[PDB]
Amino acid sequence: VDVTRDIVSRERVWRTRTTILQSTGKNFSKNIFAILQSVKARE
Amino acid sequence: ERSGVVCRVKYCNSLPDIPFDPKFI
Repeated sequence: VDVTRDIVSRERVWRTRTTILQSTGKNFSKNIFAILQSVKARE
Repeated sequence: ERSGVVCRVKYCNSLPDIPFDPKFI
């Protein structure tokens, strides 16, 4: 109905699900994938 | 003593639920 688009337009979402999982700092995964490959070097 | 205390040791992992921040017009 008009109420649905009427509300979901005017509000805002600053807090979702997905960026909870993502960290507020910058933690890249190269270090993570480097040790991922390093344990594979033990394999 | 002879052996340690028994446990079902697991490296579990929890999940946050949906936040539902109060909305911003």
